[PDB]
Amino acid sequence: HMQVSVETTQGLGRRVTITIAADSIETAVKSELVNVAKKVRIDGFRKGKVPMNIVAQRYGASVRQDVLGDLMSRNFIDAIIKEKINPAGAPTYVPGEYKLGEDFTYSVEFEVYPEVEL
RNA sequence: GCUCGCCGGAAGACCAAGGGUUCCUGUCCAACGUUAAUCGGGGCAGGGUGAGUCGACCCCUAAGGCGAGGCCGAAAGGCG
Repeated sequence: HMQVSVETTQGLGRRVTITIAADSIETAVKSELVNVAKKVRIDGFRKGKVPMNIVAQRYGASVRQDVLGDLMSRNFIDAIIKEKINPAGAPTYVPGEYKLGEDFTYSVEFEVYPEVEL
């Protein structure tokens, strides 16, 4: 579910907002670390036999902010080729209002493609 | 993995002495291994030795060691 909300500041400029669902983002926090919990070389443990308590209490949630950048542009496969609003390549990437286990709201800024004299 | 061979009062399993991480897991192959090595009792990194009742310490003494005073000896020191 996308729920695109688009407002225009003035003319050529444009702001696009992405609202990913509340329970859909942080349900794969487990699904993004079980492919790296079996790869981390913590001192006192074997190769990939680290219990869930130690890895989660150190950076088990501190790597989701790097996946939050991947989920910042994950919805653009359902926003650029399915909703057809064309930005100017790579716009700004500004994080916005995020709550505790809840919805994600932010906005970008660019200019639209001007017309051509064909 | 399947055959073949060898020891079986030992070439098996433990303990004391002595050694002091050689134990286990991941990784590396320059040097070390009488050859090559991906392997090792090798290099590097992390783990691993849980005791009222097993041993030490402890109580008691043998050979013997030391020995308050003491006797003896130029000094050191000897015997007790």
